[PDB]
Amino acid sequence: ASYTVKLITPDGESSIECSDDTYILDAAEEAGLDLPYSCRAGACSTCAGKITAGSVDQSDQSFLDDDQIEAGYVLTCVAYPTSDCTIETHKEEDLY
Repeated sequence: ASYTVKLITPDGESSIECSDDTYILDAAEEAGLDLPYSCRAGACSTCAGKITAGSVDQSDQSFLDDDQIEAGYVLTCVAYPTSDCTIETHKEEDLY
């Protein structure tokens, strides 16, 4: 399955295709976007984004708390799309 991922960045929106077995950060990088990351392992907030439509599988995430997850926050470095989705990027600074 190929999903359309609309990335809402501080500098503009860009829609990319992302396979069901590709992490959203990896898809973004292949498409030529420059999204933030550090550990690439689900254990920080550098790569945080926020889902505003659709769904992901981020079962390997181990930084976000349940309230953050229920608000739509996602660790892009470990999140596979499970539908077409819309994700706001560069959201680390919105976390508290």
